[PDB]
Amino acid sequence: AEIYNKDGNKVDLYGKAVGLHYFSKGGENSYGGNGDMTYARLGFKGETQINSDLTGYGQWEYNFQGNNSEGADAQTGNKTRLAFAGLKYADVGSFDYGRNYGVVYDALGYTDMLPEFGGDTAYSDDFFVGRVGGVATYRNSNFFGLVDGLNFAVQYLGKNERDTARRSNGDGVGGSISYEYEGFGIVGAYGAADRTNLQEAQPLGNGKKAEQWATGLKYDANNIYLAANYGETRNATPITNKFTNTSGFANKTQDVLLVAQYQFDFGLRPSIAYTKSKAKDVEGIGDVDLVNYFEVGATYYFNKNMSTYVDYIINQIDSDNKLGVGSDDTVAVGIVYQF
Amino acid sequence: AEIYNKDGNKVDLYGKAVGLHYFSKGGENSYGGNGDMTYARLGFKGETQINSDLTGYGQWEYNFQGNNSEGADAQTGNKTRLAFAGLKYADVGSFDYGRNYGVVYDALGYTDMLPEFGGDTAYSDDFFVGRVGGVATYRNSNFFGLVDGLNFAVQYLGKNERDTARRSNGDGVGGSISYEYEGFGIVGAYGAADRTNLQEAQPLGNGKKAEQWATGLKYDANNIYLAANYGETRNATPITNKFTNTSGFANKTQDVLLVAQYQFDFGLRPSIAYTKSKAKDVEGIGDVDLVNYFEVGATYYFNKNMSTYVDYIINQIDSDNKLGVGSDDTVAVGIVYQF
Amino acid sequence: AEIYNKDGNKVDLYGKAVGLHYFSKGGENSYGGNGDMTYARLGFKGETQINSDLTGYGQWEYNFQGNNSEGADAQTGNKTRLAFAGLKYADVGSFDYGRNYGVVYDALGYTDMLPEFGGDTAYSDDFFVGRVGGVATYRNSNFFGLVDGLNFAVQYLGKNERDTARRSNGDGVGGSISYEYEGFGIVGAYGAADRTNLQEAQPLGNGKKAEQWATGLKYDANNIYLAANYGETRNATPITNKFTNTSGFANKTQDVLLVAQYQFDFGLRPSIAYTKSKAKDVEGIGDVDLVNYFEVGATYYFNKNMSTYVDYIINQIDSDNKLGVGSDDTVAVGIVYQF
Ligand SMILES: [Br-]
Ligand SMILES: [Br-]
Ligand SMILES: [Br-]
Ligand SMILES: [Br-]
Ligand SMILES: [Br-]
Ligand SMILES: [Br-]
Ligand SMILES: [Br-]
Ligand SMILES: [Br-]
Ligand SMILES: [Br-]
Repeated sequence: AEIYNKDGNKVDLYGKAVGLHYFSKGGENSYGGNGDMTYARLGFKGETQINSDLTGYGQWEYNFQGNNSEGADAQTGNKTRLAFAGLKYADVGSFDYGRNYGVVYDALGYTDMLPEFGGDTAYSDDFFVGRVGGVATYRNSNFFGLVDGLNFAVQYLGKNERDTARRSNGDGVGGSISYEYEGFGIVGAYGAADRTNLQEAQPLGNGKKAEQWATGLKYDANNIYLAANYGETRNATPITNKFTNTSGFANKTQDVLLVAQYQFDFGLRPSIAYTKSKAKDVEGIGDVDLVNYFEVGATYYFNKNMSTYVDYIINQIDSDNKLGVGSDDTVAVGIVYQF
Repeated sequence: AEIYNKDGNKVDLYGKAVGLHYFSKGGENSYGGNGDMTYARLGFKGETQINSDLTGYGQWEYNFQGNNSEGADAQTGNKTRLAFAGLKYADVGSFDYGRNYGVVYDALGYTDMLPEFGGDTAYSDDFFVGRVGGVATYRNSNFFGLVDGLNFAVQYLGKNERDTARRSNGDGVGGSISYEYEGFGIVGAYGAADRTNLQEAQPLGNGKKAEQWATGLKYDANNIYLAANYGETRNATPITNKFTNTSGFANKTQDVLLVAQYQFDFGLRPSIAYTKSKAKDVEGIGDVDLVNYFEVGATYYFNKNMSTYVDYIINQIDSDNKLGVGSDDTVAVGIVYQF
Repeated sequence: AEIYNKDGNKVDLYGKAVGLHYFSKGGENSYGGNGDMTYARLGFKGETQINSDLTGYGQWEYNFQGNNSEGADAQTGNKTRLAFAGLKYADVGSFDYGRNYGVVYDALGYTDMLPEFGGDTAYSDDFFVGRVGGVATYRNSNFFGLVDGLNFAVQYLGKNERDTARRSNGDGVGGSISYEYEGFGIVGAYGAADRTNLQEAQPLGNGKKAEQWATGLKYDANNIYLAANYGETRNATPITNKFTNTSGFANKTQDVLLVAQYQFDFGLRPSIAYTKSKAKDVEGIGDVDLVNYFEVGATYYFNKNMSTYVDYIINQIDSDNKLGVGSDDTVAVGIVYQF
């Protein structure tokens, strides 16, 4: 909630407390796991009027896990999700630097709209598909003011030489283009980047460059939300083989995600969805699925501050998946206070 | 401090900075330890009017330790203490889920009122006696509106299969009942829960179920505060033997806690107390004390934002306690800014 | 931003999001390193009117690193920087206890004014030169009201027996005196403290007492800022030898730091600086430099909420420094949103 506007600056300290429990059969061979998954968020989002053609802004957001004891495990799952600052200059564009959303998420955002799950391909610290560190992002709305509805972005991703290959990346460049009109939206995004010597020393994966792309289509108007994403990747999508205790990236994946939702006046928002990501040319296994489910779920909004929800993952992953991916369904039930 | 009310929601971001030092003789064989114990708290507490019969609410609260260097020990003692959200429906009751106070703390709260120490039996992540993860809590004030002063609660505790037996728990159920009138209060609470295979593989403890109960009596009115708790436990109270480098739970404990306090108009709040928890049927030791002291202490309130305090623990634990429990007294001196 | 004043208390929750990147040649043999260094800060600062001669106050401030993945490295560089509470009584002085600035920083503060780097001798958890835990600090402005411009302080540092010698300290006492008038300022500060048995078991260092002192001169007025610090140390300044994989403290250091800055009306603030700390009588090496550079940098302030900056470290450290200290220059470029 905007707790502060004076002079020319408004600051919004914000958060949520999310009482959350997953129900699976027993969580080891499941999709989401089983048990308490309670967490909270806290952040600030700020914007200052420097002059009439120029604003400056910043954002930070942290995740606190609520499902750890107060002993030595207390920090498990705690992390900063965003931290960046930027300037936006009238007709010219915005420029921000920090930990932000990777630019292909401009497409994956179309379907990442389920109450609890969804967005399975938007991995954190995975080049351009999710949140990631060290990106410079330029964004332009309405093509310099000359074409209403036509937007684009470019993003420079700095090398992050980390101790895990899963969380590292080389230097890279990505971009996105979107056009909206009378409720319809279409988007494409693509990015490529160098892979580190660590990522390459691993078994799964082969190549010195990583590539991700996705297109998105969506209808959003008259209480209806429909959206579809299609995407591929090379040497980008992290994957593990749990039988040989093995890990790396899938040389190839192709991905589809569909979502349909309606929002009633009284506050019920039903959702259905479908998602499948299939890895290909995986060293030692061949073609294999990483994600494959239908979803049914719903969110009840009491108001802008309070919601409850249920999310049910009908998992079509099969019982002999050669990487060991989980076969059982998961339900999540949620109660959220936010401000 | 309420930093935000608008529409129908009020949010209180809150905290304290607590300059705190313990004085013992040398801290190894003491009650509280010796040295700097500075810390801060930060949280939000929120409540939204959904309609005239229904409110939604949430709370989060974190502890930052102020007595760690800025190097690799910097996270020591940092943790989320609370994180939950709920709804409260008029005459019907409240329901919240998340990390919250266990329901037998509804009784132990009577005596957990000392400036620095006290509440020795309200262990964190120990079934129903302190803060704990994965509880669903229902609470009813004034018996549906039909009996002023008569309150009750029930709590469902979900299994937390953690890597330490100290911080794990099985599934369980607990409850409390209280009646207050013209300044007097009486309360009882009880809970039981399954113990994990980890808790059971340990030496101290025997049984596949954990049980805790306590009653409370208190007088609170005319600047006087008097309160008394009595409690027992089986396979619930965590305990260590420091000679054999051994740990587990005490098959039995019985506990007493008494407190007397007066609050002067000018801001001095003197306190005296007594506490003893005795473990029984402990494998290899027999009956032994875990806690045994008198306390004298006082808090000076300058106003609702500033206090200072001293707390002195006259430790009756004896010099040959067979678990090694500390024999020396501890003094704490404190300076607190809070908002 | 002051988000809260009512009754007699005002609370300022505050922070910044700092998009930050370092450019060195390749970061291993450099001054600052290379890559993303994004971070955020968050804190509260509060002050309550207890009466007309007495205020109470508190402060907490945390650092969140923005350059870590969301996996297991997520906590790297996260820490509390300050946490203390105190009272200030009219003409008599202030007294605070907690994690605060060590008192010789009252002198080193004169030159710690560069956009990104600078203040190389104000080490964290290093007795009196930087931030440190367990200090009681008394401060007096204007000599009890009797001498405008003449200020002083005394600080008691409690032993911190930590697991690293780098972050530990013995008991100690330090102080500072300053006089300002018509834009000029002069300051001296000194402190000494016992060293732990851990600090002494290390190779580099010899002695059971640690000592730090510095004087400061500064001119600050008419948009001009000039300042100079001189300082020495014994058994205080932490140092590593990277060839023998060795660490400890330098028995002796002498240090100089100079800064010149001008602030234009339109918001450009150019800076130049020079810094050299030379360690002496180092076991096995003799006399050697720890820090030696010129700096050129500038900060552009759009307003009180937004800035950008560049900081360039022309490193005079030489290519065969016997401890291995880095020889290459570093540039930092920064974009800061703050409130
Ligand atoms: Br937690
Ligand atoms: Br992820
Ligand atoms: Br990051
Ligand atoms: Br700390
Ligand atoms: Br505890
Ligand atoms: Br928890
Ligand atoms: Br980060
Ligand atoms: Br440091
Ligand atoms: Br500290």
